[PDB]
Amino acid sequence: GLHPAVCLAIRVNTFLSCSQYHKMYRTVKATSGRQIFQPLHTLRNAEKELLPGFHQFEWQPALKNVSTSWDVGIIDGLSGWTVSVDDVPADTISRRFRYDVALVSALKDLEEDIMEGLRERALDDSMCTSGFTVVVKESCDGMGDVSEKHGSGPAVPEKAVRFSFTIMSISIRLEGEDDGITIFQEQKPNSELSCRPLCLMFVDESDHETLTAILGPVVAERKAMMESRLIISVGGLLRSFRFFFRGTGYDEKMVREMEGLEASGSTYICTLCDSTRAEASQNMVLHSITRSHDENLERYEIWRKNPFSESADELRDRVKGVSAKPFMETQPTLDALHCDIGNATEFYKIFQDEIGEVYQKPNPSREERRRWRSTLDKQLRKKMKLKPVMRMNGNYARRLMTREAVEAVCELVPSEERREALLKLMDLYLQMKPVWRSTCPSRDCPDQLCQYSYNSQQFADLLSSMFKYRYDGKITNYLHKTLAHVPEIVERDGSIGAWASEGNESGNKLFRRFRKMNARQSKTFELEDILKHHWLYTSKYLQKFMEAHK
Amino acid sequence: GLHPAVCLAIRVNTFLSCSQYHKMYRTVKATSGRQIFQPLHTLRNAEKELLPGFHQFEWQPALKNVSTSWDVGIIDGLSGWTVSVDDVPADTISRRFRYDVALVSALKDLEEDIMEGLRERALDDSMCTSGFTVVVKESCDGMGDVSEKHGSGPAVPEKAVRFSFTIMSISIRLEGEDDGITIFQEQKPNSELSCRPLCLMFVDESDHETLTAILGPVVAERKAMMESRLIISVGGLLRSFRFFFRGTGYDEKMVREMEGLEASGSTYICTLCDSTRAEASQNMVLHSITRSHDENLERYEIWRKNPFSESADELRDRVKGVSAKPFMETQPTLDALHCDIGNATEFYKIFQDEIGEVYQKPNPSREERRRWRSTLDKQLRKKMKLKPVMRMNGNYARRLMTREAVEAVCELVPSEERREALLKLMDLYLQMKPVWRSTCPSRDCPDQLCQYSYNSQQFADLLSSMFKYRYDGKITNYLHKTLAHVPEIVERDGSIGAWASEGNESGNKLFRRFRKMNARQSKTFELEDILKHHWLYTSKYLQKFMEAHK
Amino acid sequence: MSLQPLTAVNCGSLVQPGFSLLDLEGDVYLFGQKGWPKRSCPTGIFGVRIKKGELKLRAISFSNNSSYLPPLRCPAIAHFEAQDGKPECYLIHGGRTPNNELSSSLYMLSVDSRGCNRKVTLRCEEKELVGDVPSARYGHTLSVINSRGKTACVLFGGRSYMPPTERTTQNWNSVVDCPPQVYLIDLEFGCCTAHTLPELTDGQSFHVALARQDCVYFLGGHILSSDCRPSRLIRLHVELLLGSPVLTCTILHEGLTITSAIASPIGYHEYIIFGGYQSETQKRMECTYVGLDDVGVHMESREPPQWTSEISHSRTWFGGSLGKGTALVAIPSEGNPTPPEAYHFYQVSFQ
Amino acid sequence: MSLQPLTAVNCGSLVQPGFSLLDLEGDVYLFGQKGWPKRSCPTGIFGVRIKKGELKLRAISFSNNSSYLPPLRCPAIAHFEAQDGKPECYLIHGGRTPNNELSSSLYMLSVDSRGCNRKVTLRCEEKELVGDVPSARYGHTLSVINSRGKTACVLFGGRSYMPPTERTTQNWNSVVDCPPQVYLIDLEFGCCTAHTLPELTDGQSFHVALARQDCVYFLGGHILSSDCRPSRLIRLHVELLLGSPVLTCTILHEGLTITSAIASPIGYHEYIIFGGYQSETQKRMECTYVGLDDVGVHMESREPPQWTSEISHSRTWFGGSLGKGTALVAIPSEGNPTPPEAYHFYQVSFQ
DNA sequence: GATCTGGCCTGTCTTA
DNA sequence: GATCTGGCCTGTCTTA
DNA sequence: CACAGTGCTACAGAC
DNA sequence: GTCTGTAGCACTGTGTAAGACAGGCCAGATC
DNA sequence: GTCTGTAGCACTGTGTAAGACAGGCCAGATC
DNA sequence: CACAGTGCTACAGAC
Ligand SMILES: [Ca+2]
Ligand SMILES: [Ca+2]
Ligand SMILES: [Ca+2]
Ligand SMILES: [Ca+2]
Ligand SMILES: [Zn+2]
Ligand SMILES: [Zn+2]
Repeated sequence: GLHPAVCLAIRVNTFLSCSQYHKMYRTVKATSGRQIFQPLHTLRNAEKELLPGFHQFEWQPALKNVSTSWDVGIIDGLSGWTVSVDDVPADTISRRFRYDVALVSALKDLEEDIMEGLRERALDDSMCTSGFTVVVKESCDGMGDVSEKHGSGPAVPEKAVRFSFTIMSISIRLEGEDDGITIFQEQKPNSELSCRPLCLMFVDESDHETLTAILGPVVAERKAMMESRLIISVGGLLRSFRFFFRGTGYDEKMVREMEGLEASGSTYICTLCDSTRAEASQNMVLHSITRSHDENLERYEIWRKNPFSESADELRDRVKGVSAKPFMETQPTLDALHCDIGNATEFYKIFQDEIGEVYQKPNPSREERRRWRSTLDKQLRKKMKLKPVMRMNGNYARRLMTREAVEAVCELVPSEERREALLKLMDLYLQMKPVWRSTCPSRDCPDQLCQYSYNSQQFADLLSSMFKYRYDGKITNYLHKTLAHVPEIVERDGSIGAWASEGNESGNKLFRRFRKMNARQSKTFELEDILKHHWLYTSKYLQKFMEAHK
Repeated sequence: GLHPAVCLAIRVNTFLSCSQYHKMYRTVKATSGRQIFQPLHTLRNAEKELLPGFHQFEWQPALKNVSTSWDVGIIDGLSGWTVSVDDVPADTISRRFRYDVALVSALKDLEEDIMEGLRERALDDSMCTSGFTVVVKESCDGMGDVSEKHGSGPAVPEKAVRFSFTIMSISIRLEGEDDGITIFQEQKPNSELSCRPLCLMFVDESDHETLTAILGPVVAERKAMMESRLIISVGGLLRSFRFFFRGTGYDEKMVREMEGLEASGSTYICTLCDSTRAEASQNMVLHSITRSHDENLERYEIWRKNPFSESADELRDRVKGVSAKPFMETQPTLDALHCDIGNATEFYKIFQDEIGEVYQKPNPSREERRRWRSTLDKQLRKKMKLKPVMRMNGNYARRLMTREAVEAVCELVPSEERREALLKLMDLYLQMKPVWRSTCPSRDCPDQLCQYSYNSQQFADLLSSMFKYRYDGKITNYLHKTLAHVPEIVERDGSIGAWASEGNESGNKLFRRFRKMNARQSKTFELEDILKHHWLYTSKYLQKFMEAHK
Repeated sequence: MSLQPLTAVNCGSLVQPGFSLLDLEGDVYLFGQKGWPKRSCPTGIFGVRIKKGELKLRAISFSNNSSYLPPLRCPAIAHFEAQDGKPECYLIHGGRTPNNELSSSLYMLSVDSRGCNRKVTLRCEEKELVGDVPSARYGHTLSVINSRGKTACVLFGGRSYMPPTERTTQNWNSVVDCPPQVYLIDLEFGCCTAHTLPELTDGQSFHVALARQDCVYFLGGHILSSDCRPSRLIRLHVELLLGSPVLTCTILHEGLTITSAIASPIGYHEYIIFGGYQSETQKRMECTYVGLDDVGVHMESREPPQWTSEISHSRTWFGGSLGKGTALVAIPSEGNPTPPEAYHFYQVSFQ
Repeated sequence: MSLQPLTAVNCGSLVQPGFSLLDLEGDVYLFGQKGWPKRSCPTGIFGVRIKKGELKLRAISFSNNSSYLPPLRCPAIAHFEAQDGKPECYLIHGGRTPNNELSSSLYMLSVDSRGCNRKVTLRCEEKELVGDVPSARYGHTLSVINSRGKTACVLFGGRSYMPPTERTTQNWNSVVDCPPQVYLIDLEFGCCTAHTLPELTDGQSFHVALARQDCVYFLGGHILSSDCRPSRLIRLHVELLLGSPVLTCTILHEGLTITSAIASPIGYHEYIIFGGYQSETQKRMECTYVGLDDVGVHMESREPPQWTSEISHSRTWFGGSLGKGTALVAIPSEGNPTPPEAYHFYQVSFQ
């Protein structure tokens, strides 16, 4: 027949229901068998290797306020809620891996590609085992409209929050000098195939209470983890890794939550900057990134202690929009996806107002505005082959901003100066878009990158000149973020799109197909099973078997 | 090495995507292969047999207004709409099999089971081959919230209508003498495993113009087909079938809307009877089924032609509320599923009113309405382990109907004789339910069947006794239908609920998965390949292989 | 020459892509509606009142002695003017039933009573047709004519479903232009004479007919055989004598190419053709003026009301004439979720 | 005795299962909004007004002098009445914030200015505490005592999170009763003394404290170690004598078994205890009246208002006392689609 | 002044 | 008579 | 410059 | 000269509910 | 004495938008 | 008395 690993991957990775699989096994076995596939209890017994709580490890130095037991599998994330009626309810169900263990397993799964990258380097083996550096992109994103199960309890809200990480790179430093030396780098970080779920909850993003209860332990894990280095026995030899954690993958509403910022249409628009709406309307293209964790924490202590007995209206100016204590650090970085969606829906709005003559007659009614939307969408479908939309998905946001789509909505606006204007605007946008959305603009799109600031300059000048009526005292968060802090970001990182929300976000699709086909399904067990099965979906060891060396 | 048929059954029966499948084939073939599974192109010419437009057949006498070509496969159901701008636009995509061809393929696929039934009977197979009778339950039910695709054209509504059938039985009569003689009888008609799609459309149920344009051809071949008997070459010999078409699976609204009735809450409740609302208030258990196709047709010709020249009110009284010409013929029978849901929601409302004291204070405030809902659903979660619903699925109807579920509510109502009364009611209901739910009560549950009239009498008396305030001039359609015409139709069809909408409806779940896993995916081809792939899911030939013979 | 944007107020689910507008005795009633009539107004015919931009639809109730009508889609309307003994008539035949069929029966619809407060009962009367009956058809045209001095009627055009012998469930929904024979229908009695046309070697549809003084002008319409939209206009002239209603005809050199046109009367006999489709894609914007005199038809283009870019870009449009040089148009609309109103409206007027 | 339903009008999303009502100078102010304060009302505190069944929440505004407070969930409130220097104070300590940590910092909340129009500004003064600090804890209680004639405060009870040795990210979210050492906090200065007594074997939680005239009676709380709900009532008697605050205690024969009780003052020192709970499963319906005097505390049950079947059947319930023998109770409500308002309310009143 | 009939709002019911 | 605050209600915006 | 598909048709490569 | 695997083709599904701010003005307390 | 297949366990997903009828009453037009 | 699952654990049967 075949080895149970190949069998397992050929189950996990083609999405076969266990009962579906076993159905097939019985069939191939009975008819002309000489059974090929391996039975279920021997896949399950081939399983325990790939999940966490298996490979032994040790941390130097020992981790702060964390158990030293390395065998722990899927843990109910409630994490000791005493469920006393007298206290806050235990309502929410969750399951999570103990973060460090999820890590070492995730990573020892890369032992293959790390040793093969090491041999590509032709690098020394016995020497320089310990100088490693590991960079982990983590992401947390919520999901609504999830029905629930009748079940025995406890009562729980509809919406579900999926906290996940992915290993972006791993590199080496020793002996010294030599920058640091990449070994492994995720080739398609936006694939579902690489995103590792860690915590699964049923929670609404809105309630902060249970979100911080269940993600609290996780944070103490990272924070207590940064200082230590991990010691893993791999390729026969124990080796010490340093982990550098960048949370890059959040939507801004949730960034604003985790950092105590007021949200999301607030006068203080920038997560990374202190400018108000008006001051960001005046000078668009010139800004300097300030906001980060440590200063947000000191900022809150000012808002609370308030040593200058200053009044609220003005106090909020002095702390510059921080009303709450941030419970997590996220790197000061933009998200690519909702940037693309935010700008796309913007130009959808400008087009719409531009059909009708907005700047001649400044005060349109509900009805002319609804009618403008009707001719706009009718035209887009008629030529660009794009149906009208409920909400702007980034996929309609990619077919919306192209020169073709603009030139199909150029036919609409009678004024021949305006066609010039919005047409040239859109070309400015296509010139600056790849800058943030490509993986490493330093290579793929260098000449757009070097021209970005100047390019955004003609853009903002073009808005504040011709379109000003719409931009005078109001600018979307994203236009500002994208016309201001991107050169600074790619200088600091070098990449934006690679850190985008996709891999978290896109993985939600899997979650839905795992709450239906591979669920248990009852309230108690079922998160455990979605989570396990996710972890397998996303492991490399299985996916290596896909090509089968072509 | 599997036979390509067996492999194909593995594919469509375990829901494997072509690309998912071919993934599996490549993987098993590369590792240890010795490839087992058969390649794609050999499956694609493997099922040419199992689809329609393959086996040769002919009708005698030759069918009216239908072509004689038997090779026609999936046809675009627009069926020659000239799609000129000037005419009524063609906004709908559809695909359908030519009905007769779909039939002979269904039956040529039952060839196996009818030959093994004929042998089991020890009825000589070669002799007495011409006297067969085939009874086909057809069902048509629509589905909302199906998102359109960007695509090219044409513009099409969201809602989608799935028109199907299933072969209930096939039997024999000749030489003469005895009755007719069952051979094959569907053992689980309510399985989605046997529901054969025929016509797939994107149409809103509401617009009649398009629904009748597309289903118009289909009906014409039914009513041209009832007359002529079929000739198939099966078991080696030429044999002839009569077809008896029962449409039983329509839900109430659509029955009414294809029958020209006034839906759904109109004064004339019974689809099978002429009773008005208040007339069916006073008298309940005594009714006689009248409404039938030819009668509604003549009744329209009266409503239109109008020889007696009554005013609108009196005219609508004289035709008992037939305002429109029905086109399709539909059997006078009662759907089981929506009956179950309609009764459950009525008792849900009675509970709500017994939580509060409705008959003590007749005019309840709205705030207390909501308050009663909230304590009721609190109760049903604490006991019975149920969670509130917006629209009530029948599965919450099966947990609500039981007596021990009435027990958690009996604890809510302070009054003692009420608490006894509704408990008694619910036991009356459990006693009469199996009659119309079970497949064949003539055997499975005879004593409930014989006692049903007396049992319903008991019930309605109880209603008009303690509940009259709720029932004075108003009775839900299904309560009336179920307390009035059930004993009659069970005597007539012999059984009910075997004829339920269930076997159609369930299949909708497949239409959702088959529009994602196995869709093409683009507007043009998408219905074509869902429909094909559905048909293959339905075929017996494959499911036989998937049994693996114990 | 201008257009006011119109709100459909409540209940814009009624209007449908073909429909008809009956202007008789002041107010105009809409006719035909999506699907079968609903109990809200079972008659199927609504009064239309347009006030301060609002388009309001009202239920109309028939007289006890009248037949009830199916909501036809695209019938041939002929508005028969006041004279002995009984004005005012609308001859409706025969359209397409919402349950999809062609009805070959001819209705005479008219006014009965009012108000007592602003309510008009109407009466519908089927007419038995002695014949030699017209084949059931749609998009054909029908018009009233008076000769010396008696009055008869002229029916021609339209399509019909494939011949019932040749109609296959795959070709069922196909449709062909019915043959080119005119039917002279006396209003009473029910005698329908079918007449061949040496000049018309083809049938057509959607051809707007304008009838004055015992002569009937058929403006260009879509022919389905060669798929051409003839510029040639076709006039005919009907001779009613005892007892033979012999019929002549003639071709006119040059005329407008139009399909599904809206003829809105203005002057005595001067209608403006309001437009329709010129080709299978492009829709005629130009608004055109038509007088009819015994010399011939006098045709002058007129400066069309400037169209909002929405209707200038609309895939399709339709409407009807409220008469008095006033008319209504309707633009399908998209969005998400549903508007709900599938149609925006606009009101156009002359002078 | 009576209760009547309350509609929460707009903005019922503010209330969370623990919360606190501050009754001072007439109107009472809700405290401990759900989540972090929204810039609709950044202060965090709401005046509440109940008029004709409607429960309206108004946005308070702090004085510039004040520190701003996080929305603590389940703190120890001790109302300190009016006397020199600066009446009248609500001592809030320390609860737990909308992130999960325990404040362990005492705040003093007072009224400031009015109106102009029905407006009340407040001021929050956090006070530094040197010691011998109280361990960060929640659900403990705090009370105001005056011995000859100096006024000090008594702080005891409550859970806290597991100490940072046994603290583990799998047990991180567990709690435990913090040890039984009363803390005497002078209002000013910030000196916190920690004493322990042999009579107190264990720590409690949610134990309702009553305080009059240098004596403090703790009703039975909920002990987490042995999971009992003591029917032992606890009393202690402190007197402050230069330079030590000497302290004594006694157990009582009989005390109530209820946790999470609502004490609504009615008389001079007489309160009506509603009670949250008899046992872990089953909530207390019974209503009780509790007076206290120098001899001792005297208990009399009074007939509880007849509860609608909803609140009699609700698994959990909470609230606060508006004072003046008037109080509020709150019932979670399951419904679909979401109400959205999560909590029905009822107003209850004595005599 | 004061009907009538609509018209909408509200109101609920009954189906999906 | 006429403020001020609070009110909703609306009229928007921006993010999801 | 998201990414893994989604089935079928042609169009090349393989004994 | 059949068999076999892969690129064309156009397109999906996962991105989904709240809050902030500004102006009006009517209600209602304060004098 | 390991290996293997099947029944316990509780529960899902497909049942998801319109219309009818009743009473009041304000608007609004005759008269 | 819908019906095919949904994964795991015990509990029997098989060389
Ligand atoms: Ca989100
Ligand atoms: Ca999401
Ligand atoms: Ca339906
Ligand atoms: Ca359905
Ligand atoms: Zn900024
Ligand atoms: Zn009946």
